[PDB]
Amino acid sequence: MRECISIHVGQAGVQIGNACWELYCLEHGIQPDGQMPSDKTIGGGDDSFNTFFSETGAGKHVPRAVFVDLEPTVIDEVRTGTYRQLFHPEQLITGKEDAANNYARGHYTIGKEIIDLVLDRIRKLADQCTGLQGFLVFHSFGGGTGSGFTSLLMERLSVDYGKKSKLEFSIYPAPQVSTAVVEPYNSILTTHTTLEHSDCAFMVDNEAIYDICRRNLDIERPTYTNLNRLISQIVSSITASLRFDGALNVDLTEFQTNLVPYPRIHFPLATYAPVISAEKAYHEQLSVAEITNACFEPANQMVKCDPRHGKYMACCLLYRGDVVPKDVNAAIATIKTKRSIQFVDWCPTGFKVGINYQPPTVVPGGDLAKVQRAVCMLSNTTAIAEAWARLDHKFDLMYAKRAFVHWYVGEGMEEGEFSEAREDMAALEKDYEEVGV
Amino acid sequence: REIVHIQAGQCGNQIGAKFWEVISDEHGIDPTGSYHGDSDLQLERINVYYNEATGNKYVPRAILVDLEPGTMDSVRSGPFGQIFRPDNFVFGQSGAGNNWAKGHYTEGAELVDSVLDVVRKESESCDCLQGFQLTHSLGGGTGSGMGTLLISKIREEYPDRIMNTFSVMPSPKVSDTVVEPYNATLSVHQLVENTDETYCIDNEALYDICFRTLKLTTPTYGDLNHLVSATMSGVTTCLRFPGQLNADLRKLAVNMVPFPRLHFFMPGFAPLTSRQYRALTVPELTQQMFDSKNMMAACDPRHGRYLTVAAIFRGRMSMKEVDEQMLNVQNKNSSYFVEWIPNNVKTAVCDIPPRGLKMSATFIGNSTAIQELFKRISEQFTAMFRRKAFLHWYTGEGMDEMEFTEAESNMNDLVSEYQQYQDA
Amino acid sequence: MEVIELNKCTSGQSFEVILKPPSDPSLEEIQKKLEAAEERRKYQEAELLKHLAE
Amino acid sequence: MYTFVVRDENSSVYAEVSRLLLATGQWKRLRKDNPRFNLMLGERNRLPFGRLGHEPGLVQLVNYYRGADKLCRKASLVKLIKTSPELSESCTWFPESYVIYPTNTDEREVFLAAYNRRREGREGNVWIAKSSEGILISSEASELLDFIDEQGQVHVIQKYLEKPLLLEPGHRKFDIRSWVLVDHLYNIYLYREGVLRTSSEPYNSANFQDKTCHLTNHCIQKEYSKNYGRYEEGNEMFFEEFNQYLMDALNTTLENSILLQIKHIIRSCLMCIEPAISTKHLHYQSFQLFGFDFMVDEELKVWLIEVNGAPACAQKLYAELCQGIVDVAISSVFPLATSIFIKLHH
Ligand SMILES: Nc1nc2c(ncn2[C@@H]2O[C@H](COP(=O)(O)OP(=O)(O)OP(=O)(O)O)[C@@H](O)[C@H]2O)c(=O)[nH]1
Ligand SMILES: Nc1nc2c(ncn2[C@@H]2O[C@H](COP(=O)(O)OP(=O)(O)O)[C@@H](O)[C@H]2O)c(=O)[nH]1
Ligand SMILES: COc1ccc(N(C)c2nc(Cl)nc3ccc(F)cc23)cc1
Ligand SMILES: [Ca+2]
Ligand SMILES: [Cl-]
Ligand SMILES: [Mg+2]
Ligand SMILES: [Mg+2]
Repeated sequence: MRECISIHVGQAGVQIGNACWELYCLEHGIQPDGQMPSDKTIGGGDDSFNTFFSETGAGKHVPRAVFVDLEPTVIDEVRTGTYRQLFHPEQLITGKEDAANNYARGHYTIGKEIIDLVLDRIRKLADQCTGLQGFLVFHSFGGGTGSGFTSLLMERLSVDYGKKSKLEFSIYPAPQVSTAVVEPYNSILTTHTTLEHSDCAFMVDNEAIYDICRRNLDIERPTYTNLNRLISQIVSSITASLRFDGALNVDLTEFQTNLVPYPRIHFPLATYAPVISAEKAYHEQLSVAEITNACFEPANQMVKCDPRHGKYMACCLLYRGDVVPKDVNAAIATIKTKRSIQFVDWCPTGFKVGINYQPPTVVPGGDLAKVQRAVCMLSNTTAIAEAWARLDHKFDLMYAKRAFVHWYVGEGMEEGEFSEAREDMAALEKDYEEVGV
Repeated sequence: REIVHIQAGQCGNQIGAKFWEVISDEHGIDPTGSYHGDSDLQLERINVYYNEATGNKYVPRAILVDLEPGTMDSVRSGPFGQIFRPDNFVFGQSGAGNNWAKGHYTEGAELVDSVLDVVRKESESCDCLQGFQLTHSLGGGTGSGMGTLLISKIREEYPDRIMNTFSVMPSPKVSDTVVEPYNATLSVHQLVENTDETYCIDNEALYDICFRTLKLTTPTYGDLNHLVSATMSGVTTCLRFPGQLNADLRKLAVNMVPFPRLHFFMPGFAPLTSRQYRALTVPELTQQMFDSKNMMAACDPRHGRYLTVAAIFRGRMSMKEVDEQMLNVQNKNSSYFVEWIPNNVKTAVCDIPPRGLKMSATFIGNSTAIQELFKRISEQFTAMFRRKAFLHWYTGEGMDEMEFTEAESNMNDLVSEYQQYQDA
Repeated sequence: MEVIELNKCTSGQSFEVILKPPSDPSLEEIQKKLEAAEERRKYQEAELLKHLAE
Repeated sequence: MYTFVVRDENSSVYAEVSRLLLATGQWKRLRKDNPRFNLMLGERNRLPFGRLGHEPGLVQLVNYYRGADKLCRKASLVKLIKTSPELSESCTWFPESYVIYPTNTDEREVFLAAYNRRREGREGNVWIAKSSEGILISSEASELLDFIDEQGQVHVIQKYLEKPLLLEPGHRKFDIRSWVLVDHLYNIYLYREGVLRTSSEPYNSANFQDKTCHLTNHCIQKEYSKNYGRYEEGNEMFFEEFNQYLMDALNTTLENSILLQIKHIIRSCLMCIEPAISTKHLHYQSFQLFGFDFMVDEELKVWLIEVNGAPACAQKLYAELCQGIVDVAISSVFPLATSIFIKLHH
């Protein structure tokens, strides 16, 4: 048993971490004070859930988690909310003023003055780890903290923990719920500085979550709470293999092994089904075939793009609920005949399948209905490069006028970092094009 | 987090007093500073503008500055007069005679240090001061001259905080003296260099609104300031009220100001109110907010393009409808929004409406059409300056014609810079 | 279409299905970067204060 | 009031569509990079499909199907027909074809196996070669491949149709251009008006180095042909005259002898790629106008030769067709304040 430390950075990181850890606690039967009755090994263990929770002598199960924001208001709500007892104070770290939606203010100015405190607190968790395998880092692309402080932190983690795996859950920027006009700048900057420090990144585009909430949850104007319960469902689906008995994706190195052949193209697309409103009176429960088939509708992707005009490098199917292999194989067999699924020549056409028989846990009073079976597909398609194109385009429009650049330069950043980052992204986009056309 | 507020001169103090009346009412605080509202949205961020004092009292974080005491006294005697701490009243005795130089170079200099003393005292009682907002006119002497002196002193002592101003611009339609263009052109030269964000409150636009649409035949300064305080409560609601967007002075700078100098904002407001019964629909609110007739800087927005826009809707209403209508405005007029700043229009919603309205909308545009305002001032300036008229009031206080020439040039540069991006 | 590495347990099972065969900088450099930017920042502040002193 | 954006100024058909849209007073044109468009008449090359459908509050629509190039470039279409079960190598309306790469996968070693059986069986062994100006029709392979390698792009070579149907008077060749519009619902609409691009030079089965009586391109015929326009204005015979000729000379209708096969071919091709390109559940929508090029043999059997993804119309038919594109492709999606298309379904 090998431990996992989750790091939540900025507003989007912290609020999503709240949602995930609430889910986790529901799933493992951990109460809000941190007590798990089914845990007969009191005070310790090397169980599967222990990769995410440590135990105290008093039978308290405590998330291997650090929350870090450069201003206090959001983590203060953790400190005073339902799961206050769950987290030990030293793990909730706040600053005095945020990064003002400014990557360079989070990376350089305010980052430099809190990076060492954060690393010390992270070391205090690592030191409680018999065999730490690495880090799950949650953050937005668009926030000033979310981008700038996160990239600084990733650089340092690579130095203080060089053999350890680092995974990203990254919120991609969408106008409908965005908070700043400079989010493309920050997105590109943080992607470029973090690219070589991340082994596998799951990008979630707020545009997709927003439309999924509207279409399938009949939520007219989704909030962050709606978005985050849905995203936490997806995240839980992705991590369940680190927290439960199984043979698929059991350590972080296996995510890279199974999902990232070329190290630079490490952005797997996540597709999730079914998403059913709790207010649906009569729901006909969907079959393995129906939900597996939904895995290939763009409208269920965490990022809107068209995998038909790309190539696959890998594909993993994670089921939860009443699923057995032969039904999965049947579903796949018919899907292959009816759908455009092209793998790259140097890769097998196939699917690694993971099934956990416990169906998804849903937040009592939430928006999602309980269901008998659900699936998250993780596929490394080149089609996700569409999302980089969009982003890079929005950058190129602004940067051609050097609009807003003075705010970055005034923080100590040099104009050249902009064009450097953009050049890296042009590389990335070309790598995708060459792998997939 | 904390904002320090400074009101300087006759206009500065009259509008500042009205601002504190209005937002004190919005946050449930009474003229004695004792909270008496019902809800708790009213207090979440009450410290951004108020210090807490003994006995659960709330005391505005506000310094009152003038070179003559007539207006300041009028404030103390006025409605909310006793809510301000008396130590924050800083005044001289000789006035400034509508003379920028007296405010900036001679009389002002004599008083500015003690104002900075009060500033320092307020700021060291701050946990994380984010910066300052100043209210002042630009056509008089104390507000324009001493206020810009204050601004560059504050910038020296606090170079890493935000300087924001509400700056009332002079109009011959509402005019105290002929030297107002001189006073204004000097001040804009200061503003362009030492503020992060300025709300251009045009006394012309205020007059035209009171007259052409509020059907007031003889607008007073009261009728003008009611518009001003509506606008001020509007543009500061995302600062003092907890919402989804946790806003402050610096984020507003970062997102509104693509280039440092072009930081002069056109504010607007709807529904336009005089000192009614029909509820406005969200499509109506949205169409009015964008109407040239609802904007406090007499500029035709169709004569330029919007660089950035930020809009605030106050009231209980449909977020969905607001989203649809804002998108409709942009998609049906995209010509007037620069294409090289994607998604340059942001919207915020506050459940709490202003006093006496179930719904309302406040507009903050960084338009290149603002150049019209400065062109207006520059013309008036030149008309006099080319005959060196009325200059002796200024050279008598030590100033050189050269300084006038410099300030004129910097404003004409500001106009050219706006014209640069109107055609990009 | 063949089904391999089937592993199974009381919580669930996993397996693979094939359909067709195949056709960092140091801590030193980092604090150097952070300090260079602090230097550009301090310099711009000093230009600002010197101008204000004029 | 709807907005659109023009990114291919060199398109005659969509230039006419721009004019028609503006003259409704319900469509206003934006600058080519303004992303707040409802409609996009995209560029022919590297159209940015990845940037469509991400503009909240805008239903967006484009005049091209991403992926349709597989049908509309010669090597691609040969690959698609041979490998797609719906069409198969046993396809009875596509000529034997092979994909050959220059000297500088390839199919010339599979070509030769068939060509030499054609030469030994003493069958007509004429073959034509082309890619997507530079055409060679020959009787022996070592001229074909020798020519392919002097150029430097992938080529297809395919069994030349040695017994075409010849129009009299004149004893001349022709091809049939059909215009097909696929809408965002994937309705396949054949335009009622097709055109016969004829040759003006009697069909000389002797030396295949003269291309004037073997290739039916409107360009080569105006410049290098003797009597361009002797029989029909601009070397273009429309459908009424051709149906009359079939009735008089051959005792059949155009519908019976030929059109049934053309509707069958069109539907088969489009239905084949529909899963790869459909935008039924996509965040943006597509329509597209295609030009299917057909050749009839002397037995009244229809053959498909090229599908063109960006065709021009015939000057007589521009008005009616472009108006139809607006009616069924654009106003279907963006309503304003006896059809000229046959819908293909079976
Ligand atoms: N999906 C989701 N997105 C969020 C959430 N909170 C913020 N965002 C997105 O994150 C982006 C803004 O980044 P933030 O995390 O809020 O900013 P930050 O990291 O806190 O950095 P600062 O600039 O210092 O405030 C916008 O695109 C938001 O839509 C959230 O709770 N859920
Ligand atoms: N909008 C508005 N403008 C004012 C008010 N009082 C003065 N002004 C304008 O301010 C300018 C005169 O400056 P003033 O503030 O009286 O002089 P100061 O006290 O020396 O700074 C003229 O343009 C006046 O029209 C007021 O209450 N409201
Ligand atoms: C152009 O994009 C932006 C992005 C963010 C902002 N922020 C920081 C705001 N700040 C303040 Cl004080 N009030 C606002 C009122 C409405 C609104 F929508 C935003 C703001 C403004 C414009
Ligand atoms: Ca235990
Ligand atoms: Cl290590
Ligand atoms: Mg924040
Ligand atoms: Mg006065």
